[PDB]
Amino acid sequence: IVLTQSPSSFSVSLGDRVTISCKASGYILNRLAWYQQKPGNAPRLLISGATSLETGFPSRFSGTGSGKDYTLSISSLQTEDVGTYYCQQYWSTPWTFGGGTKLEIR
Amino acid sequence: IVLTQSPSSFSVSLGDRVTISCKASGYILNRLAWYQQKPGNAPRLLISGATSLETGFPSRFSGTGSGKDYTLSISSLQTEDVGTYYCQQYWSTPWTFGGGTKLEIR
Amino acid sequence: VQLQESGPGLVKPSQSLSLTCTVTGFSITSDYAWNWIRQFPGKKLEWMGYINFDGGTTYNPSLRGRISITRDTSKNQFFLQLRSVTPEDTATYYCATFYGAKGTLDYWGQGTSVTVSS
Amino acid sequence: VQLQESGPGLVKPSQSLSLTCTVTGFSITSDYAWNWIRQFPGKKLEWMGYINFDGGTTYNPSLRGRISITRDTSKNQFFLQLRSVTPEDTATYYCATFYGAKGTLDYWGQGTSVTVSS
Amino acid sequence: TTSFCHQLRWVSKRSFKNLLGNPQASIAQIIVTVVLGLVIGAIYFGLKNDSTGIQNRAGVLFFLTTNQCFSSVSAVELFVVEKKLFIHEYISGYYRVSSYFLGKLLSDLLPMRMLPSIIFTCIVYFMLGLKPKADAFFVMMFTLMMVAYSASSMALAIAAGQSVVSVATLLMTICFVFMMIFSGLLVNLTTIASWLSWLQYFSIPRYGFTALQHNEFLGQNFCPGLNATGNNPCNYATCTGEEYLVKQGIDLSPWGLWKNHVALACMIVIFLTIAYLKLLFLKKYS
Amino acid sequence: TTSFCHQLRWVSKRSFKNLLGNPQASIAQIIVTVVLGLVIGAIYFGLKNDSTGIQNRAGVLFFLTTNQCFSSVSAVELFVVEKKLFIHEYISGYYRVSSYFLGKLLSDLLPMRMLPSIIFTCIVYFMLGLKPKADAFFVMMFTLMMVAYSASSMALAIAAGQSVVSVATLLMTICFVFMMIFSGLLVNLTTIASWLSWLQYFSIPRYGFTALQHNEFLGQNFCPGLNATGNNPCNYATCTGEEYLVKQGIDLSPWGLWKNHVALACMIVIFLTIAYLKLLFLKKYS
Ligand SMILES: *[C@@H]1O[C@H](CO)[C@@H](O[C@@H]2O[C@H](CO)[C@@H](O)[C@H](O)[C@H]2NC(C)=O)[C@H](O)[C@H]1NC(C)=O
Ligand SMILES: *[C@@H]1O[C@H](CO)[C@@H](O[C@@H]2O[C@H](CO)[C@@H](O)[C@H](O)[C@H]2NC(C)=O)[C@H](O)[C@H]1NC(C)=O
Repeated sequence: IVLTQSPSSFSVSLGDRVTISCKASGYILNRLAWYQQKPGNAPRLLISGATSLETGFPSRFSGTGSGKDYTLSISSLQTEDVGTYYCQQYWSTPWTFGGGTKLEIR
Repeated sequence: IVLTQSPSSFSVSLGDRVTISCKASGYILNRLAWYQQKPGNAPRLLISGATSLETGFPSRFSGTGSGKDYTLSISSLQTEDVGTYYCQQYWSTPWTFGGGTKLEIR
Repeated sequence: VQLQESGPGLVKPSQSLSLTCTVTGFSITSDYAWNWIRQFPGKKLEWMGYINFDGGTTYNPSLRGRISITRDTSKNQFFLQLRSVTPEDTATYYCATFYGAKGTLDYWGQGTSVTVSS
Repeated sequence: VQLQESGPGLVKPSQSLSLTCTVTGFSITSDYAWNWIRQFPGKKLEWMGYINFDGGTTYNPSLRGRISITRDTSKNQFFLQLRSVTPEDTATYYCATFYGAKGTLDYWGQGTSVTVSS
Repeated sequence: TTSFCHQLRWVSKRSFKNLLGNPQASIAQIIVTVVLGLVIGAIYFGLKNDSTGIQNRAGVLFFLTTNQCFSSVSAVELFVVEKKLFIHEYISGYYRVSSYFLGKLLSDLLPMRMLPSIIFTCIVYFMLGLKPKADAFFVMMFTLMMVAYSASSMALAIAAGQSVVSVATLLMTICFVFMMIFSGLLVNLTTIASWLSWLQYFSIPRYGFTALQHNEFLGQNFCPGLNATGNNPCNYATCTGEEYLVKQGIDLSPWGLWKNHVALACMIVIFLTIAYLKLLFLKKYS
Repeated sequence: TTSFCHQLRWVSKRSFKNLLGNPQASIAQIIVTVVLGLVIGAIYFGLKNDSTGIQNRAGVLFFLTTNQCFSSVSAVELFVVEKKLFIHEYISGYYRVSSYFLGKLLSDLLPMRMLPSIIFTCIVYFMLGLKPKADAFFVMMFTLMMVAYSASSMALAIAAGQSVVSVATLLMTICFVFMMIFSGLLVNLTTIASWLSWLQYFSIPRYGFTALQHNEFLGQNFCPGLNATGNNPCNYATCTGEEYLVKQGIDLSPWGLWKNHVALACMIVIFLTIAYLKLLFLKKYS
């Protein structure tokens, strides 16, 4: 199972809603975590189970989608939320991540 | 599956350790909740999974045992902990409870 | 979740009785499985049966042919009717709320005594 | 849980490299499964492999015959050794902690760059 | 003689009356599939949606498909018994070979493979309590039909042109067990190593069993009190019919149901073509 | 004549040499169980402890036991072929009947049922990667032995005293499928309704399969990263080998392993007693 995270870049201004669409190659059935890598850190877990959310996050993050389309949606995109977001299936080993999406500021 | 909660009475003084032994008829494999019925109320959940503990309790309660023997153990038996304690398997429907144990004060 | 059941306080023998547990807080078809539990006069308990969120039902096999549990989704209600009663069935009744992935009957109704009497 | 891995910052090609992720907070044989994840220079990620609590191992099948993960239970350590390296394997490496019943790699090491160079 | 139609109508009339004339092989198989349908109706009666639902629903499906497969082993008999009458009737030239083969296939195979499919579906489909939709009953009906014709087609493809029933019978039994293992139940087809996971596709009960558990798990739900859409701290739970299908490795898209049937009908046409070529190549051997 | 021992040693020498004299039925079955042991070694190679472990480990066990059961169907042959030689050799009085039966059982059944058990265990036990303990390998070894002798004992108990192999063969195949369904895999024996859940006990692969998954699941663990001792908000998870056993309905106590074997040996003695009484009652019929 290869994910396909397209596109790999966005440049959306501050305080906006932005949409990232991870596309699997098979069905992964809500086994899809979003990770939030900063510059120079390890990928911190953001969205588990493709709908929920690990505690310790501003709750502006919303994982939707099923089937094969999955989508992280950020309402009111702040300064801290620029980074690189990696979708990651965990339906079956090996746990391929995505190509990542480097957000940018307008 | 019938539980067998024996004996159905104890008279132990305040601030003590008391032991209740629920005995199943088959294996129930840590699927054994303890409920804590007051006089005149509904059975409130005390111990889930036979080891853990629902939040909102003084943490003086300790569920041990496996196989078929299960045991609620109360260290420093207070005033509030007199009542009737019903073990309850939930390994398979129907979810037979126990006969209950009416504690008493010496 | 907040449950409250209400109905008659009596029924004649060899009839049917109906109770209703109005649920506020979730939807009956949203998440959990929804459950009925009697309690004999004195101590003993007996799980009677649940209708889950998708309308399938499971009944305690001691109570075969005699219990039926129905669902009214708009008012968030679920009903028991107990047919061919007996003064044995004089018991405190409860509606209680079963989580599934925790396995334990987490929330309970406050309770209503039902006395089958001639 | 608090993880920290440490080892060499270089290895010669066609050799082996060893890293060690000292774990404080749990026991390696207590609960979770314990995991190694590389990251290519730039962006791309690649899960390498976990040894779980009972010593069984699972490796990313791209890395066949080349990775081995071992366990030292007393110091709460788990090791990778990567045999027959290549300057492709110049990558940031991570030890990360997999829950199982949540499915997601919940905790991560802070990270050490490993450069295969001649 | 007549070109094509009157001879297959007439020979199909002969062997069709011969099947009506013989109550033994017909009605013996009919009472076996009726009482066997009743026993499977009794054992699995009222399939619950508890934790024990999945391995019970996926049990009976794995029975029925595989049942149909070995219920095709009797179809080894139909071209081997009349073989001397076939070669004697071809050296005299009563018919054309395509008229013979398409005629005899109309006579025995096409009605007799219809009966245990429709009997099984109609008497076990409502005792068991599978999906109350009518089209799902139709997909199960037609699916057991196709897997019966395809296993029977393989039985003809191996069987045709031999004099001994027994060696072909053992050979068909061996290939049906080696197709039994590659159904979804008994190996988890996803985690076969790749150098022999390719031969899944040669297995007929993967097509049958995969369709019968495609149309029947797909709406379901199997953990009471657990909604399990976006399921959280149960992972590993298998609390839908989707998670059992994908975890089993089956295309949840609606084409993934019917490509089983295209693979079926493709195996029917190829296997009957192999038997057809065996008849054209052995018709003058005699 | 000689009392008891010299005649069974001598007749057992005759049929034992007859089995050594015939490489066909021996070595054909030996190469089938070797290459079949290799294929089951290849498909299931290296059984993982993932989520897909359980239905894969419980797959292969359900194969092997059931394999042994129908690998006993050839044992229908051994008392029916020599039946005319049996009645001719009894009307002349070469032997005693208990000496004949215990002799012929030493000749064919006792060595030939030992070989696919020990071959299966030795070549699939380490490809698959079952439990590394030596005694568990011994329990699997002896378990496949006993279920082979018991299914073969039922094949003798039904088979002995008939002239036609085929009707007893179909009858044995029908009773082996009706015992197949009542193994642990295909129905969940706990949730049968009580008025026919009693007949679990007539099934031989429940004894075999229950032992083979008693000694092999019991220490295991099947959800990676989930310790699952006192498991919390996964319920419904089946993340041990215990939970699969109890959820399957098998006595986790160590007596529950061996009562399968006592039930086995009891079925051996009863079934061979039935065949013995058939020989004493049909010996003068002739
Ligand atoms: C399981 O719960 C989910 C919510 O997490 C329900 O899904 C939504 O339910 C609302 C109202 O109940 C609908 O308006 C949405 O269309 C539903 N969304 C989806 C994707 O289904 C769902 O109804 C529950 N399951 C069942 C069987 O009722
Ligand atoms: C699973 O975790 C449990 C603890 O919840 C471990 O069980 C206990 O472990 C302690 C020390 O780790 C021992 O002193 C006890 O004797 C253990 N008790 C039991 C009943 O096992 C257990 O070791 C963990 N599982 C594994 C496979 O290691």
